[PDB]
Amino acid sequence: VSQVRQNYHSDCEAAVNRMLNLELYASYTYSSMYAFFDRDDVALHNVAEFFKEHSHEEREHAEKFMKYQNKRGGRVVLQDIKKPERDEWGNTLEAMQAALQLEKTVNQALLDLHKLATDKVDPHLCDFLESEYLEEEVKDIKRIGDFITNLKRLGLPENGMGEYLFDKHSVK
Amino acid sequence: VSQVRQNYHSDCEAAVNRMLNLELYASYTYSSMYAFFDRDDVALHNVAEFFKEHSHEEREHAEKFMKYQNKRGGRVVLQDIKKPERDEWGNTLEAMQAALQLEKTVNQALLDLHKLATDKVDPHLCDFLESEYLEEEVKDIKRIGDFITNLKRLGLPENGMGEYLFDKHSVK
Amino acid sequence: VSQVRQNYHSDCEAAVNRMLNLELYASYTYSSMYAFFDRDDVALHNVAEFFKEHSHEEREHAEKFMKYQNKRGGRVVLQDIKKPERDEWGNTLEAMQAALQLEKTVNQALLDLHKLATDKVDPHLCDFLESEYLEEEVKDIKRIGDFITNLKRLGLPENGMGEYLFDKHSVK
Amino acid sequence: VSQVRQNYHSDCEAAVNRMLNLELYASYTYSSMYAFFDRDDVALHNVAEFFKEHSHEEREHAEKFMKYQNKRGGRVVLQDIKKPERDEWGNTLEAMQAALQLEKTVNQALLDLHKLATDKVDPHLCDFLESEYLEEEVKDIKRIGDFITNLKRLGLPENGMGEYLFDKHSVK
Ligand SMILES: [Cl-]
Ligand SMILES: [Cl-]
Ligand SMILES: [Cl-]
Ligand SMILES: [Cl-]
Ligand SMILES: [Cl-]
Ligand SMILES: [Cl-]
Ligand SMILES: [Cl-]
Ligand SMILES: [Cl-]
Ligand SMILES: [Cl-]
Ligand SMILES: [Cl-]
Ligand SMILES: [Cl-]
Ligand SMILES: [Cl-]
Ligand SMILES: [Cl-]
Ligand SMILES: [Cl-]
Ligand SMILES: [Co+2]
Ligand SMILES: [Co+2]
Ligand SMILES: [Co+2]
Ligand SMILES: [Co+2]
Ligand SMILES: [Co+2]
Ligand SMILES: [Co+2]
Ligand SMILES: [Co+2]
Ligand SMILES: [Co+2]
Ligand SMILES: [Co+2]
Ligand SMILES: [Co+2]
Ligand SMILES: [Co+2]
Ligand SMILES: [Co+2]
Ligand SMILES: [Co+2]
Ligand SMILES: [Co+2]
Ligand SMILES: [Co+2]
Ligand SMILES: [Co+2]
Ligand SMILES: [Co+2]
Ligand SMILES: [Co+2]
Ligand SMILES: [Co+2]
Ligand SMILES: [Co+2]
Ligand SMILES: [Co+2]
Ligand SMILES: [Co+2]
Ligand SMILES: [Co+2]
Ligand SMILES: [Co+2]
Ligand SMILES: [Co+2]
Ligand SMILES: [Co+2]
Ligand SMILES: [Co+2]
Ligand SMILES: [Co+2]
Ligand SMILES: [Co+2]
Ligand SMILES: [Co+2]
Ligand SMILES: [Mg+2]
Ligand SMILES: [Mg+2]
Ligand SMILES: [Mg+2]
Ligand SMILES: [Mg+2]
Ligand SMILES: [Mg+2]
Ligand SMILES: [Mg+2]
Ligand SMILES: [Mg+2]
Ligand SMILES: [Mg+2]
Ligand SMILES: [Mg+2]
Ligand SMILES: [Mg+2]
Ligand SMILES: [Mg+2]
Ligand SMILES: [Mg+2]
Ligand SMILES: [Mg+2]
Ligand SMILES: [Mg+2]
Ligand SMILES: [Mg+2]
Ligand SMILES: [Mg+2]
Ligand SMILES: [Mg+2]
Ligand SMILES: [Mg+2]
Ligand SMILES: [Mg+2]
Ligand SMILES: [Mg+2]
Repeated sequence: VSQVRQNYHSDCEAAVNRMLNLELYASYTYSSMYAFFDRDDVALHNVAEFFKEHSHEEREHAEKFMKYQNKRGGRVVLQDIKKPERDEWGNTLEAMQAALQLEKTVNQALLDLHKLATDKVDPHLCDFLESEYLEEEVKDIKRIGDFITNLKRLGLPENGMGEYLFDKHSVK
Repeated sequence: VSQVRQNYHSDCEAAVNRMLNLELYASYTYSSMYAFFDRDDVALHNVAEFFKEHSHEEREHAEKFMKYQNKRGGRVVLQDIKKPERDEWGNTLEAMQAALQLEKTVNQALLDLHKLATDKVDPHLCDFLESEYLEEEVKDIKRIGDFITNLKRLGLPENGMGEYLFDKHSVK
Repeated sequence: VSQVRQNYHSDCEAAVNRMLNLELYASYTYSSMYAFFDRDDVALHNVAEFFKEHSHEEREHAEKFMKYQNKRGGRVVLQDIKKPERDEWGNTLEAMQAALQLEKTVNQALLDLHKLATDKVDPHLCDFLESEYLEEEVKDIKRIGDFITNLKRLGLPENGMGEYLFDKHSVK
Repeated sequence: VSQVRQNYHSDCEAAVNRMLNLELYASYTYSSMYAFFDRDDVALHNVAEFFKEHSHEEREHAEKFMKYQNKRGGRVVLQDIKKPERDEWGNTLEAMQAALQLEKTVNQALLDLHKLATDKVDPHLCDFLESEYLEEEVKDIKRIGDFITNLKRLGLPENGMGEYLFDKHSVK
């Protein structure tokens, strides 16, 4: 084993690799949403840019796991980044709903990794998750839920005027 | 077809999607190189950061194709991003050799897309490739080739001192 | 022939004159749109100013062809600038639709001139078109298409509220 | 008991005193390394200064435990600070190896104190360790491991040139 490795369970190392992959997967999904809202027949640029920014953030989430792995003396092992579930995302409401579910998936994985770290008595990994991931997730989930509520209030999916208004006044 | 689409062949649209995927693939390979050189048993941080920067640049290459696709009225279609060919990259020389070959692969794909664009009489796509991709590729290939020459001169792979010296004085 | 003229085909020279005229024609059409949206019974000033700006840009497009002609040793030959197709432009959606079609007409002419330049083996004229015209056209067409999509989403032509909202939040 | 003391187990109080002593011990070891590399027959001043800085940091680690003890209403109890294990440290590689082991010892003690705090249901002490100690330890261990790898690559212990080069280009 690595000269630096101390108190780092094989199962945690593997789970960190799987989490890295899921962050990459989330990033790629958000990229797809960006491209959809930039289509000439969709054309919601502030929405598009929201998703582009999220994609970038998710990729940074992934990079932080790679650095973490090396710091602990684990070994980064990459897998394919699966394409997103959909090719097209309907409208702002459908997309935000999909983002909520994605975030909930990511959050569940983070919470599961925290339970594993707890079980293996790895306080450093617990602290990393709590200090760099769990609160950011809660905030993001809240933001997306708030957006969904407002999209529904605006009459989505049917009310195009409402969709326009959201792009112009929310997504800031 | 899209209201914006004009002089944009289906075959070019598809080839742009495939190129997008290859840029993503290149990005991911460079990320793997970064992680390898950041290992505690490798520990060539300037080398690592070179590859991290390249990864970031390649992802920007990919994003520019997505924007291009939408601007022309094509439709972005994503595929899985295949994991890199290797899990570990040997040493600085082996990695740089692999990067040269990757770049040559990417460049060939760009040149093939330019030939297709030429065949389909798409000057806008030709100009995009020439103005945003082909020269950047030539420069990168030259830089990597120069590095290889210097790594060989330094005695790689056997000469660890030489490898150290490269990390400390080249990769700027 | 001119002392400066080199590799400049008579057919390209003539086509440059015709293109100059079409740019002037486009400019004049946009001026008409400006005046329509400034009417007291139309009164969409941000829309009006969008079209005024476009008119100005198109006139600059024309001037650049005159300079080009002289630089190559061709001779500028002017024709009448035909009045626009319509005297009145309906509403924002109808106008944007007409602008899309105008731009597509202009773009087609530019692409046809590029094919002619290619046929006559005139790389300088190809480069001029690619570097000064073709990308600006793609961007403009995309912008107008995006606007159309949003006008439709807003309920045009029937939804006056939607038209108002567009003038106040798009056309920036 | 102290008027301030709440949820602070006698066993944790004692363990904090023992940890304080170990931080002092680590500091003193690093001072010894500093003095060794400053010898006229060793003369690796950047190496020396690395160890001097570490000594200073370790003493600050100790002071933070004294403050912690008082904040919780425990009582600081000091013991002798044992002299370092060695009087002379061989060379840069041997010293870095000894530092790695020292850090691993300190880290193990911190992790053991965290387990005790967990067992006694003391979240404040857990948080203190996680927020002020555990990550700093991981970073330091990684840094030292990286140095070891590079010293080995440089040919230590035999390659004096390599040792010189390390002092002049690493230890920044
Ligand atoms: Cl371990
Ligand atoms: Cl294990
Ligand atoms: Cl967080
Ligand atoms: Cl409003
Ligand atoms: Cl087409
Ligand atoms: Cl086609
Ligand atoms: Cl380029
Ligand atoms: Cl040197
Ligand atoms: Cl001529
Ligand atoms: Cl001629
Ligand atoms: Cl242009
Ligand atoms: Cl108590
Ligand atoms: Cl007690
Ligand atoms: Cl810390
Ligand atoms: Co469509
Ligand atoms: Co933007
Ligand atoms: Co994430
Ligand atoms: Co990054
Ligand atoms: Co997220
Ligand atoms: Co966030
Ligand atoms: Co408003
Ligand atoms: Co190893
Ligand atoms: Co760095
Ligand atoms: Co690239
Ligand atoms: Co980007
Ligand atoms: Co590249
Ligand atoms: Co480059
Ligand atoms: Co030097
Ligand atoms: Co009237
Ligand atoms: Co005005
Ligand atoms: Co024009
Ligand atoms: Co002018
Ligand atoms: Co125009
Ligand atoms: Co060309
Ligand atoms: Co060019
Ligand atoms: Co324009
Ligand atoms: Co002596
Ligand atoms: Co000094
Ligand atoms: Co310490
Ligand atoms: Co102090
Ligand atoms: Co320490
Ligand atoms: Co905890
Ligand atoms: Co905490
Ligand atoms: Co430190
Ligand atoms: Mg080893
Ligand atoms: Mg394992
Ligand atoms: Mg699949
Ligand atoms: Mg926090
Ligand atoms: Mg909020
Ligand atoms: Mg349509
Ligand atoms: Mg097709
Ligand atoms: Mg495979
Ligand atoms: Mg260039
Ligand atoms: Mg150079
Ligand atoms: Mg003459
Ligand atoms: Mg003639
Ligand atoms: Mg007439
Ligand atoms: Mg250009
Ligand atoms: Mg836009
Ligand atoms: Mg008292
Ligand atoms: Mg006691
Ligand atoms: Mg003794
Ligand atoms: Mg912290
Ligand atoms: Mg470092």
